Amino acid sequence: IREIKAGRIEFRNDKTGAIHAPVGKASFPPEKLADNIRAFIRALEAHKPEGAKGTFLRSVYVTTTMGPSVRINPHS
RNA sequence: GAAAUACCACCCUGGCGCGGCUGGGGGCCUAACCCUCGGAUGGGGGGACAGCGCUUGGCGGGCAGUUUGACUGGGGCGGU
Repeated sequence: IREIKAGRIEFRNDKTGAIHAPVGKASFPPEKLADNIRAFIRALEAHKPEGAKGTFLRSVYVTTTMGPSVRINPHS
């Protein structure tokens, strides 16, 4: 519950195979948004069930609430 | 209410837009090919077909080459 308050963000693919989560604030340092995007990269990557065959992380992006929507290459 | 609603995200059920891949089929030719003409190496009919080469799957006695056991007061049929 502690992390629920200090920083949490969970995972849960919805009906069609997708997840959503907070990985950086708006006015928040760029490098930061980067790092969190990352921690998510990882835990997600881990969750990756062994039932995957091929292009698993199909579409990975950053989009806001009411705003822009652009994919990100969590590689670089 | 099992869900909440703005406007921005991804993902599907379903139909239409367009584009790269490739599956299905319907039309005279034509120059390879075949038959060709009818008295000439030029004309004629057919022509991308089937002839034919190879690889494919399948009918398939017409053919080939084997096999279709031992016991048991014969063999076999009967038993086993």
